[PDB]
Amino acid sequence: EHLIAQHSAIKMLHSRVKLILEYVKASEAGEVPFNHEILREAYALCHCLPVLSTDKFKTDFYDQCNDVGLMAYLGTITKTCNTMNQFVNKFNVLYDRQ
Amino acid sequence: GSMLIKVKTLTGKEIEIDIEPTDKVERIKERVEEKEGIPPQQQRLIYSGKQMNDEKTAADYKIMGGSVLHLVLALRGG
Amino acid sequence: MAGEQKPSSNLLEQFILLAKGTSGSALTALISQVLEAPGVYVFGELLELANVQELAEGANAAYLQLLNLFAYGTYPDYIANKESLPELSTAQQNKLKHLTIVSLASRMKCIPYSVLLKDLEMRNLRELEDLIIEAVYTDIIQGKLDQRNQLLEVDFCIGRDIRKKDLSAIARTLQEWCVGCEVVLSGIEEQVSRANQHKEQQLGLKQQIESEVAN
Amino acid sequence: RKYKQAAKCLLLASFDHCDFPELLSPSNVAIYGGLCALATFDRQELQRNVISSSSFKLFLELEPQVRDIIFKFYESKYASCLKMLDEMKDNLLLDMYLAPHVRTLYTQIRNRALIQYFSPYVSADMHRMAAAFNTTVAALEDELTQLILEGLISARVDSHSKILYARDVDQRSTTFEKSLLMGKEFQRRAKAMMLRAAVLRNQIHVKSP
Amino acid sequence: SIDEIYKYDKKQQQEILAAKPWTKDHHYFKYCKISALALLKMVMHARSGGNLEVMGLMLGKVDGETMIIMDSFALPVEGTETRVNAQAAAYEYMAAYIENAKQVGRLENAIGWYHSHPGYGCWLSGIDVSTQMLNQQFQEPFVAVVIDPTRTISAGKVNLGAFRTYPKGYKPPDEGPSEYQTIPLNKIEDFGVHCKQYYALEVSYFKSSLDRKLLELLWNKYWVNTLSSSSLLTNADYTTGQVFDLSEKLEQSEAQLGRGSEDKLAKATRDSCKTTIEAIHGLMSQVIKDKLFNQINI
Ligand SMILES: [Zn+2]
Repeated sequence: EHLIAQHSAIKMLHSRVKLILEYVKASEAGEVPFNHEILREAYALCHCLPVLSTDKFKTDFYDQCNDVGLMAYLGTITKTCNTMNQFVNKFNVLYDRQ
Repeated sequence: GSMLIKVKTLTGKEIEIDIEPTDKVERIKERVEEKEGIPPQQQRLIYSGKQMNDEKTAADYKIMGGSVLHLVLALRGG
Repeated sequence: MAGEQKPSSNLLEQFILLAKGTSGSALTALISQVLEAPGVYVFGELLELANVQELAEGANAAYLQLLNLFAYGTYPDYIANKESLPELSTAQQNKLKHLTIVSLASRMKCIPYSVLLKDLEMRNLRELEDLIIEAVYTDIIQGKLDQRNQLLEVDFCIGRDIRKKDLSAIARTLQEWCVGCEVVLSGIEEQVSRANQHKEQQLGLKQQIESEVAN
Repeated sequence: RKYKQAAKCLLLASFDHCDFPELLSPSNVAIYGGLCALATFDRQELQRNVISSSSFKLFLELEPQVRDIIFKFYESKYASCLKMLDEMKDNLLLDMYLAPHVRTLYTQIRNRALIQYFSPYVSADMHRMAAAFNTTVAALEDELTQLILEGLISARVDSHSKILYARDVDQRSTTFEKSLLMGKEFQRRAKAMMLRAAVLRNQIHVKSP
Repeated sequence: SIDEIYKYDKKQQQEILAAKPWTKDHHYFKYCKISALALLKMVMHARSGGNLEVMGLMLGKVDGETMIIMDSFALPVEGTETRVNAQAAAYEYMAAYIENAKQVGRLENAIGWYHSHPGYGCWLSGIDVSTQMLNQQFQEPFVAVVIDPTRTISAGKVNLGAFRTYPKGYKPPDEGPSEYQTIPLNKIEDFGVHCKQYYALEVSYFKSSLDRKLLELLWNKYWVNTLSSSSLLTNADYTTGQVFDLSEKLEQSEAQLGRGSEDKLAKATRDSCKTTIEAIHGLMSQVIKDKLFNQINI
């Protein structure tokens, strides 16, 4: 229910840059205007490829995911500890007088 | 609103409003701003030279129909 | 006249009517005033006119060489091909340097300093970053000086030239990679329509089990 | 030995009581109090307690010795400071009541001498510094080795440096390692308790014979 | 028709308004047909309200066995969650609005109470339970329309509950939801005093086909925004407050299960798993963008 907003906006601009793609392909194909400002931007794009190779964000994202993952680790804690407390309850229920 | 009181600006703008005998002036402020764009936090409700607590009932100060809830309030809303 | 990324806006109908009416040596003067047009160093639809076609392969066949250099070649081509092309000004020689260098930064995230020092014949730091800062000062270059990497940080590149045509292959390679990342992400999409849709089904059924556990 | 409130009162010296022969000699009064403090304190409030001491100022002005002792101590002339330190070694011994904690005192004294100078640096050079503390190079570094036994800086020494480098940098990755240690013992306990549910609910125990 | 429910039959609507089925059974209203104005400024004016509690008049109607929230939202005010009958004071809003709303064919009349507890809900607390109970003996059909702004921030779902509280004399029958909710110290005692004096309405939503097309087309260019969130940076501090709060709740679960708020250990395990899921899904979206745009190699 979140990523479908992603999907919707991406599909909208997808229609945009796909109409772009279509009249583009026609440029090199034929009967549609020959301009030098078509792909050229595509070259800019292919040098816009994966931003920050940098190892900077590489460490940064080690940071991020380690944070959330140890969060989840603690939550391996939360889940099984709640399970454990209920177990000790029922152990104090039938094995014992809670 | 069972209590029909007046919220009055510094210039004398007494506004007729339906409230209750325990209606919070906290929400009476909400009423004055939802009615007149002038927001209530410079609609400083003062009662007889002494401020009315923004978190109180109008009737807490024996406020009634022709009673006055002071603004001092703003001009851009109005 | 028209306006987006380009040289001095006069140039389009400027050199249209020039090549139309100025030819031979008048065509050479045409070309000489063409020479300073940075963002259009290539004249695909401007060599569309037969006046530029005779500009090309006429007296100024070397100039069509230079034009294709703008389209295809580099300044270090001229560093080798010092005689093939027509004359150029030191400003315009540095302009062809900027040709190859904007093409390079177009290639890399950040081109090394020594890269353009050597291919563009650049000797030392001073003149190097002089032409560098003037390139960025053209606003073609975003990013900053990538000194630590001995590069030039690049965040944005305005189009250098019209750069006669890998155009078909260019746009179709674009279509290729666009669809490739698209299909990667779409396989992800349906893995999502699996997993936490599977999460919906799994927990719904598990909760059904837990509810039926009672009675 | 809860000398915190001890010095809390020691600072509280009010001269205007002015007389009790069994109370304390003002020499012993000030030395006693202020050195309980000089054990207890953290430097800031104590300089406040010391440099901004007013009620104790007579008591302050009693021993010029111990006065400038702790003065240039916090100013760190460790050499002669420690000098008169373990010179009044014998006379605190000469105190019936300074004797019973001489080891405690001199202990925490040279401890906090460390604590004082060492804190700003990044790599503990020793050579001139040892010339100051007047501990032999080995005795110096073994003081340090002691320090290793408890010390706070992730520090190591080229002995041929004759010089420490102090504590390290990262705490994040430190958190990482403690995190994983955490998780491993977590899973360990977890299986343990799984098997424990088994042994219990499988009736399991051990009879007496 | 999809527009068949957008039809505000002022005839029919105000008919059931004067119908008084609640005085026959105070459990008649089971549904709450809503137009998304509630969500609209309820959401963004609880959020834009910061943490300042608010109050006032909702637009709406009634249909069959259904309360209908055409409107609900917030004030730029405070004091709600502790005001003696807060909401009243903002009704001046549609003391005017609805009136000349009729001048455009909005012949509706006032129906309810807009409000928001920015950060911690939209409801009526202890003093506002005086508010809620008194007014439902004042103003029935009256509702405790309940949705939490920051809960709907870190939750991804609108927990809407139209809480017709059980009036004095009328106890929760078979169907009293009584949505138990973690309350601050100010009103948790009075919630325990009044947690089981309200039921929820079956809050449905009604719209037009143009509405669906508009939301889809919204997404159809918002997806670019979708891959530009950076919200792990947003409320990591919020995660930290949950850190403290959760260690505290485990402290209190400790204190409860020691010798002998019901089973704070299990509730705490639940909420811990919940909030960790929250932070983890934030990290999910962020790592999503990251790995996507950073695995784009030339
Ligand atoms: Zn109230």
